[PDB]
Amino acid sequence: TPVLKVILCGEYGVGKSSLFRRFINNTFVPGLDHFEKLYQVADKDVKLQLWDTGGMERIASVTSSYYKFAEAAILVFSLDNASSFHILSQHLLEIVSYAENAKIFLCGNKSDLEGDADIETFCEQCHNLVNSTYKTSCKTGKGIEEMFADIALQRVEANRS
Ligand SMILES: Nc1nc2c(ncn2[C@@H]2O[C@H](COP(=O)(O)OP(=O)(O)O)[C@@H](O)[C@H]2O)c(=O)[nH]1
Ligand SMILES: [Mg+2]
Ligand SMILES: [Mg+2]
Ligand SMILES: [Mg+2]
Repeated sequence: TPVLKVILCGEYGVGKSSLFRRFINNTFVPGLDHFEKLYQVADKDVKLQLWDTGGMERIASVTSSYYKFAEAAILVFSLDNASSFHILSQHLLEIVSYAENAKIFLCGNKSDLEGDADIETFCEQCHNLVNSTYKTSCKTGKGIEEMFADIALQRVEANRS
């Protein structure tokens, strides 16, 4: 079964490590850089290899090997902080530079602390670079399992086409 690499991108403090923890175990706490999980979508089984930055985005020392050979990139931003959504342009630039033809997904984390703005992605990038957007909350787990399931489904469908 194929192994598809999914990287977590975004600024420091949006909830990338919390999403990574939720992936490994459905846990929230107020290890390794990558974790593999097996999904079956219809006929095809795929192993999603989710990567976390390891806190290296705090010193802006995310190496180019983090983006290389990435089948997908999840741009995570906090729904209560509008700067985290504005700063995604640099991360998308690095992704495209080191891994073109990569599926870009958008994650709006901390949906329990928004009630800020960022209600419209407003075509952050064109030519349908964004495959789909998601609103998650690592504290309550809302929309996380659905997000990863839909990501696996979309990339199985894309690799079959
Ligand atoms: N309420 C709420 N808090 C969150 C959520 N995700 C993360 N946090 C909080 O944000 C803090 C830092 O998040 P962190 O995992 O370090 O994000 P990262 O460093 O960007 O990967 C943690 O202490 C969490 O308690 C969420 O979905 N909802
Ligand atoms: Mg982190
Ligand atoms: Mg970085
Ligand atoms: Mg800031």
